[PDB]
Amino acid sequence: AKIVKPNGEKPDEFESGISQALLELEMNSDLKAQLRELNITAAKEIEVGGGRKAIIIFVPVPQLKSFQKIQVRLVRELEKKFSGKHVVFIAQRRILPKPTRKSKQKRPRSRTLTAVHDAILEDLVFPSEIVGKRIRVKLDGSRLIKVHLDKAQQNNVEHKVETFSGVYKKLTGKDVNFEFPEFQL
Amino acid sequence: VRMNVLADALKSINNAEKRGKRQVLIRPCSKVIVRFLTVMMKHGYIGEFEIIDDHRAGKIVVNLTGRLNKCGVISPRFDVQLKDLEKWQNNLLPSRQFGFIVLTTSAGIMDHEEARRKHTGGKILGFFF
Amino acid sequence: ARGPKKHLKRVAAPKHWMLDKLTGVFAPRPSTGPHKLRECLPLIIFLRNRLKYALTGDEVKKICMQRFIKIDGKVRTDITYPAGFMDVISIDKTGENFRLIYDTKGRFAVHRITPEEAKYKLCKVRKIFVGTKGIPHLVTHDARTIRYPDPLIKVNDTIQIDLETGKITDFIKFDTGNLCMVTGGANLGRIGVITNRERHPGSFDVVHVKDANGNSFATRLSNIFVIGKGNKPWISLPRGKGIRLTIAEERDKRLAAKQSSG
Amino acid sequence: DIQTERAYQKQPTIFQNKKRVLLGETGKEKLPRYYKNIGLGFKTPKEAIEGTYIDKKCPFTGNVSIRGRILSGVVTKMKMQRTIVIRRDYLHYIRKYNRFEKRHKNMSVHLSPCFRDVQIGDIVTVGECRPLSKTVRFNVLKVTKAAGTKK
Amino acid sequence: GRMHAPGKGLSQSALPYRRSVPTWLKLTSDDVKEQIYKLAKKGLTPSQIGVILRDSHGVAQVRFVTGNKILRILKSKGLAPDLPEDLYHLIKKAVAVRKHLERNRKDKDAKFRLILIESRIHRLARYYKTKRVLPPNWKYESSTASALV
RNA sequence: UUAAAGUUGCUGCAGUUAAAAAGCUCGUAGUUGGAUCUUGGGAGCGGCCGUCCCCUGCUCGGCGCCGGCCCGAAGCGUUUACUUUGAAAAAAUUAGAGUGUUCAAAGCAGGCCGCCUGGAUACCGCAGCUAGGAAUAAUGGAAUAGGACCGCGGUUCUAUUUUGUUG
Repeated sequence: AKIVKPNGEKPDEFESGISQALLELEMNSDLKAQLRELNITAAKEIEVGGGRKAIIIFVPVPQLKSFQKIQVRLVRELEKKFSGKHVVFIAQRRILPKPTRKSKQKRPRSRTLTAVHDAILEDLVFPSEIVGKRIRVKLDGSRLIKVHLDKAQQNNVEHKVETFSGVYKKLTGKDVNFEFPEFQL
Repeated sequence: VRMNVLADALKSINNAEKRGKRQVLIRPCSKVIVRFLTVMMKHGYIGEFEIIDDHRAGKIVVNLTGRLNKCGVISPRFDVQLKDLEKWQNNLLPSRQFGFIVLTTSAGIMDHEEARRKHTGGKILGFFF
Repeated sequence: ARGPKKHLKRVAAPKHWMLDKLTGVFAPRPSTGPHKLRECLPLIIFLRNRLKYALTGDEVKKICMQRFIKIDGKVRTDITYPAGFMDVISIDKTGENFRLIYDTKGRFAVHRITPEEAKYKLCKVRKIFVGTKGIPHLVTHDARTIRYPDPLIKVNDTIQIDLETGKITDFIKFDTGNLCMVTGGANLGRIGVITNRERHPGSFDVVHVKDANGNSFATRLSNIFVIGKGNKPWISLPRGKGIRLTIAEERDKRLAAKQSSG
Repeated sequence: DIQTERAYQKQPTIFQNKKRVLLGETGKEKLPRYYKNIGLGFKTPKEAIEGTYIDKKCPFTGNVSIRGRILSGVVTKMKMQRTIVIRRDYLHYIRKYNRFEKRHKNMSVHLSPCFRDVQIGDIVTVGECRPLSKTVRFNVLKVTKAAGTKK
Repeated sequence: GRMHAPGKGLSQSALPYRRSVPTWLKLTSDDVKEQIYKLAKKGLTPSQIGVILRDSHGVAQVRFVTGNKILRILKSKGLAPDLPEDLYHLIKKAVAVRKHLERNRKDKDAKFRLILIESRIHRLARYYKTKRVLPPNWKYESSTASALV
């Protein structure tokens, strides 16, 4: 139904339940005027470290800002649809490998790993945009990036920083922290 | 104009080390500067530093400790072989018990002892002791 | 100059003759023959400094003019005839035969053989030729033209010929796994097994040869002489078997021999 | 277009005076082209097969053997007939001052008229052959276009 | 510092860190494209177009709200000028200086400034030749400067 | 003539006053040129980690498994510098293995009561060949799209395993 999987293979049961909840929600509500062409790409269910879980919902690139136009309502509708598990919106971006002399179109820099990871981090939280990134390198050589979020709309996304760190460690693979500074604004 | 960013970074680090400051602000960063600072971290000469990420070119704030004597950069990048490294050891280091030469090999930016261990050579970058 | 040279200096000589430095000015320049100038051994040098039968240059001439020296079943009276790789030296009076085989180092060696071994000769073929009336011809490394060979004989193969007749007996193909010898350069006289042959169009090809203990080296295609089918050589090998042990085990075995002998 | 000289230009492999069925049309007025492959992975282009020029110093349709060295250079001048000058750049190392100096020495190579879409500054591949003139010892095998030239 | 001046300047724009469209802006990229087309039909440079949009219409940059810059949009629509605007302004300034020197022959400083302006013109024209914006047979001269505006 | 000469300074000199910044500016050749493109783990050994396998593909085999898969190869991979290995690179001389010429400079001899030997090895600048690595520096992709892929429509010359034994 709502599943548009990029390869013609079998959608998962929890992803099918997500799509069924989305289609039932767009029938029972008035949002169907802005949900006729918007489609889910894929979904995943990971284990956030502790007693909580999270839902990752995959979004096509040219329909991203259509989901950002109504991102405020569907997160609380999926919170009241489920029990206590948080939900995020992450766009689906293809990652192209770095060319080598051992191995043709020129690879665009929007498909690079750094740009894809930065776009995933910026699209990870919508209501609070990033107003600064600091990278802490510890004495063992590992990287630990701390992310500053804006003062406006803080209490909506204050309790989700652990889930954001968990899903960013699962999708990307490096540790991230979040902070709300009080210096500028 | 600004032509060697790494030489400027190690010059500012050495100047603030001789002055006695505890934090150094390098305005332009590079990947080479990150690898050089990682080597200086792993051999225990500098402390725990940062990357100030803006959208043009990042800044680096280095927490200093009083273990650094001098940081220098050999310009230009002279190609050195494995039999020519000992010449640099005698005319660049103050002693044989300590002192390190950072050189750019194909296996990555590393010191001279790991370069002798992996049996490879490359281009010169600098030195610290 | 104005013509061909006729003299050879002692210091301006190939080192594998292994001459001294002060007993004369001139070297025995080998005569024109089947083999080249660098990779050959004259009868005067062999019979004077290897077998020690003669003392001066006149005495080896008096040996050679009594028709006692036989090369490939033929009596050669030349005092400076070039005897090259796998040339059979037969003495009828004393009664033994020799085969000129390289050892581990870059030199010739004295290697006695049985008379039944001294009736054939391994030789490398050089090029495939077609004669006047469509008759095939075969050119070996010692310049022995063979008429009517087998059609399966290719350029880089090797054949075994009969000395008293001059006909092809049997042949060994050049492929991976065959035991071979290196003839020339730094790798000289090493017995090994062929494992690879890289192809370079327009230049000299290079092969990869593996030793009997896991060691490997590489030579050109022109410095390859196949001596056997698989891992079995067709001739008798000298002592050491062309292994090229380096200087440390040579020092250790010399110390062990000096300890066991005293 | 052909035979602008005092002597007739012909290929000395093809016999063009063979008897025909009618000495007219429908099976005539098409000379059989002679060409060969020079080896070393160099493909014979189609215009040398489909062309009408008759040259003795052409690497493909001529009596010239290619062996020895294969070099490269950039095209400098196109003034004299069927022979161009290429430029080669290298780095010369000095033992005393641990640095480099860069020199150039240009050489003249013979241009077959098979390659017509050639300009100044193109990467060219040359191969050694027999001496065709006083200062010419190389022939053009392939042409690589310069930076840009999208139209 | 400068190229033909001993002074040193530190007067340039400083973009903010945030590259996101603000929530108070109510202009979709097609509307600002239409406004750019209207201002280009009024005969304005892309720099003046950016000045007018930033001052009146409240946008920060076109590039932060649209995936192309102003000159890229004008080249995609096909009404950009055939000559770059900075080189055109330099030619106009050189024409004005030469017109001043047609009647005043005692002004050595203006001749020095004319030499500096022509050196800057040739330096920019070499870069525009290497970037294949200008044809290779283009050349700045005196009589060529009078026919061109 | 060499070292002393850090008094020719590439390593490694000086230019306010001791010898020495062109009166100033523009400017071609030359030299030098900002940041940025693939990160982290898995299967493990011992007490987080010095070692070990992994993060390029589409016509014949044989090296295996059930015509198919797999591996190996005809054929190929944007080009360079740099770095490591291999080939070839005359001898003498240089370093250096062995050896009581009475020692040594030398020499390639010699020692056991017919036999055993040795007559090594390294270096050989640059340029030329070859095989692994992509950190460092320069070059090119697609912007007026004839952009990369995918399957459908035609213009020319030709392959005998196939239109009863014959034009």
